[PDB]
Amino acid sequence: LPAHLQQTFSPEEIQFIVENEPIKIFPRITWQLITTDDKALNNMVAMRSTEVVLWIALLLKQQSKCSIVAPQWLTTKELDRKIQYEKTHPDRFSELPWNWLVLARILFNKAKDDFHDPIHELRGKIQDLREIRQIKVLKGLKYLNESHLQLDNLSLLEINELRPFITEIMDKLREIHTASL
Amino acid sequence: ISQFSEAYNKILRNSSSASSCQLVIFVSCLNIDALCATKMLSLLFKKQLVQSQIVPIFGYSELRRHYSQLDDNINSLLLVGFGGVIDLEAFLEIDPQEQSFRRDIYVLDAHRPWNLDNIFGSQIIQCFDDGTVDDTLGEEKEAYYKLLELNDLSKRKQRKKQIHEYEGVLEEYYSQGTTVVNSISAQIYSLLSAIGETNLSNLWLNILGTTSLDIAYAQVYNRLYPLLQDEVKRLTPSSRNSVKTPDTLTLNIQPDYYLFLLRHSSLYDSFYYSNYVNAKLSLWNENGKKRLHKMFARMGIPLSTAQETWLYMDHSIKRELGIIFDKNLDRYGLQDIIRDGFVRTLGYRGSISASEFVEALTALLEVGNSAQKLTNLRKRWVSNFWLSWDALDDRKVELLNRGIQLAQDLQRAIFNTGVAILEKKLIKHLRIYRLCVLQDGPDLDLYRNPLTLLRLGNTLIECCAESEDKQLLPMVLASIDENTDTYLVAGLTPRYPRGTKKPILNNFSMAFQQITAETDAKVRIDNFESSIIEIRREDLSPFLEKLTLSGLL
Amino acid sequence: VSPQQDFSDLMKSWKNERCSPELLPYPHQLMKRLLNRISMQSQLIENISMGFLDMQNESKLPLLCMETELERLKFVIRSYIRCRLSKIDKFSLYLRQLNEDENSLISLTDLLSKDEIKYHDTHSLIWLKLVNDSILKYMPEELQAINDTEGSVNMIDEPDWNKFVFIHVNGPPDGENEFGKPCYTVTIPDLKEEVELTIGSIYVMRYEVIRDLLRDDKVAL
Amino acid sequence: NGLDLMSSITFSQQDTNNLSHQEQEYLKEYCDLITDLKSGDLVDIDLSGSLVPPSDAFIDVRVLKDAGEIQTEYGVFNLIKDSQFFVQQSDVERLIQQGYLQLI
Repeated sequence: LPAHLQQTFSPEEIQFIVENEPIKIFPRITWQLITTDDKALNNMVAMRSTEVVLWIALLLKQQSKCSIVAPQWLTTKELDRKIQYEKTHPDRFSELPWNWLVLARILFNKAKDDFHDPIHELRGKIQDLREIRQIKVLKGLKYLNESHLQLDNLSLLEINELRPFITEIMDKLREIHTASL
Repeated sequence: ISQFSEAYNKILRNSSSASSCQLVIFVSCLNIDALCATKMLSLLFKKQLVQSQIVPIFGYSELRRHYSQLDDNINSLLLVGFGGVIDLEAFLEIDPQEQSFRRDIYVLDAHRPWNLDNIFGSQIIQCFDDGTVDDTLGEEKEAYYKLLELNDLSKRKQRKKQIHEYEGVLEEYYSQGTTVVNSISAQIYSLLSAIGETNLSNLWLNILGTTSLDIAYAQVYNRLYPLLQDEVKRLTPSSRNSVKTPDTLTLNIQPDYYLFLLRHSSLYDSFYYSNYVNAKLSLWNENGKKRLHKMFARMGIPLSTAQETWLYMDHSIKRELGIIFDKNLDRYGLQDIIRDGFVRTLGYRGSISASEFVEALTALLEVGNSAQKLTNLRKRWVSNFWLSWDALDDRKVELLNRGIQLAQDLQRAIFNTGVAILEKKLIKHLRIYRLCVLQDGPDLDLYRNPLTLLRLGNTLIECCAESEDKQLLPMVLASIDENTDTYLVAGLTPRYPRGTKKPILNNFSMAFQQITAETDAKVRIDNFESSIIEIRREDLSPFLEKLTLSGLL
Repeated sequence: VSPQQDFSDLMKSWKNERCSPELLPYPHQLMKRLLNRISMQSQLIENISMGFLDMQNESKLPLLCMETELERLKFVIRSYIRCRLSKIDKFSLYLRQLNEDENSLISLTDLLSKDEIKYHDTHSLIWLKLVNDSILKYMPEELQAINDTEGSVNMIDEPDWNKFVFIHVNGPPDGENEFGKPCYTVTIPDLKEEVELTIGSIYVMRYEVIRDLLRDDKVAL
Repeated sequence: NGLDLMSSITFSQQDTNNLSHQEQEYLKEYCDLITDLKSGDLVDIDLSGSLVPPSDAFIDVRVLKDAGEIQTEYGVFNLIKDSQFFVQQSDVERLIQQGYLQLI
């Protein structure tokens, strides 16, 4: 009996999910281990980038034995083209990593000192792109009908927050209408 | 007696295992230095992710309950601030188990002199004596290699005469005052820099450690500023602000003041409760209280503006805060106020003076929280320890302020009652030394804690002597509420007015042990510190008479 | 057949499970090779952890890594089955009516786990036994049977195939079902005209219209 | 349930006798029912716990007036009021449900 939530995912569970996405790293180190699902790696070379899963990068970052790379889409100069492209298409939600909220929480807790110009900038940027996008969702949510919605490109977290609401009142709405014919 | 890095690699090799680990680091006890030390220690362990137990010990007698009860798999032990005085080899016993002994108890202490049985005869230590007193210290060196293992009648008489010859000079040693050489924290940082960690909050832990004790002397600390300031120079958040910026945003040098709570309290209340200024200006006196206002008349600072909280005072007064004091304070003899201090700014929250933070933690330790009652109380202090431990963390500031709203109140208590004493002139000059007892007072609940009486005792020994000719004489205090006449009595040390020639080596430690060894009348060394003991009102008076004579100083 | 793929399919199954209004087939072919695999590595790590102490008069990292990993994947399936058992708790009756009927596929050894089947029958049994000595004594003659009257109803519910589920469309293109303009799939709702479906965009609809896409794993949930 | 080493169903469910015995028979039969699921895996579970995913993976537990030491499994954590153990998520899951541990 899962109790909470249960129909929607838990906010934590979507991080539990996203940490399964691989991203590049800069190992300080120069057994085996096969583990199960990793496939990697031959002993990591210091000052050499390589591709590994996230939860291990985070794990090895707590010990500061590795320096995570910043994603090419996580930058303020990069985000600028994205909010510029977002203000100008009030309908569509543009192009999203789909994890961007949760990577934006996770990579800022520890890895923060690795980013170039992380301070007081990107958080200001993504807290914004997580603003106009949210209100655009609430103003795109007036057009609700059964059964269709284009939620286009939308974050996993954004999906998860509003899920019970939409997929509940769709189940009051479509419920009268299917049944009245 | 070892390299810090190498003692570290030892505590590494005996540590990590299946199951992990096991080590219990003992944080002890009520001294803020302990926190300062063991927090950067614990963070260092978390770095290599080495499992640990951490115990809040209060009583020295209490340690026996722990070490004798729960130990199973623990091959490497660590202890803090205990054992420098009384040896645990006899106290715990040990009983050697399995050379290359399985368990290594590290003992970190700032207290001197070390116990004789400790450093020589390696069993449980692995001593931390390094590097402060190395020394020699040839007096302890000849104490053993001679003693151990030690016509024929003249050679026997010669031998015995030599034995007593060493025993006399040896008796000079280990009978002596307990005085901290250097803050244990500093050394943990010396151990830490060899491993290569420069971490900022770590360094702040060092600053906290050093500034834990400036309330009481320095003594070497006056020369510790190089060893800190250089480190503050070994790093920097940004070459120039770049206001603020919201992150790093770190500690910096500012003209800080022994003045009390300048930043988190109203200015006037900040002079009026400050400890150094209580003294020179005679603030317990109504006639002297005015002299403060004359200070403000000299500064041109409104009385109404002095009453207002420091966050909100006008900007002009802030920019002139470092000048006006130079223009004026010099005239009142208050010229020693301005230190070069350390202040860490969290930015949009505020800033915090190195010292004031320590006032917050101390504040936390006593408040904001027949043997069953004392155990339960000491227990309440044990819980309260963690309430104080948490405030060190950066991520929770919300409770740190709960400390400060207390730190103010305590003074408002302490000062008040402190004045309640000087009105009755309760000081007994006696002959050999100064002595006092509080027979009655408001809210003795605050005075239960050793450290509360350390600070009241401190403002009082500071008040009585400016100096104030003549003869700085150590002070004695006593208080009672409940627990059936426990009458806690703490030893104290004299305060020189910033011109300090000698350490002076508190002698109450010895004078108390002489009485425990005489009639031992309800005398209890149960508190971890040699200066502070317990007594009963039945036996306190004969104890006071036996305290008066024979005077060891 | 690769470990990573079995895992991706495990995650896929887990999400598809917590999303959908109803129960899904029990995937034994995989879940059993993982239930063997973890029994292997959990023994292996304790063996290497115990052999490690022999070289001791180094680096705990691959052991810590490994162990954390095993905590994560031993969490995953435990969420899975702890969820399915709940949906069995809700659908016990429906499943019973699904079992008594011939068509189409009953519980068997497939639709439920060889472990789950026990949970089902025993729970069902002790439940009926509870309500039996509690409120049916005192037993209505028409209400002797737990099943449709009909109305209302009962249970029956809830094989609800119309409920909404967020769906994200993914799968290999041949360049099967792609009719343009962007891509697969149909759709053809009964009540409405096709949208139809675009692959780079998540589209919320009923579970019933998409159940076949779900079977093919051409759309994630 | 409750949880290590369950090891028996006791002191739980403050309703106790106030709740009907007819339900309690169902209940004891039900936890007896789940003991078999515990006995199939072999996973292992460890199922009753860890509804919330491990991170990462070591935590800090602050004692909450518990005695102690009752930590026999794996190792003798030697429970001691006013003592925090820098212990892995493993035994934390099991011991937090009882009421010993407090801050994760």
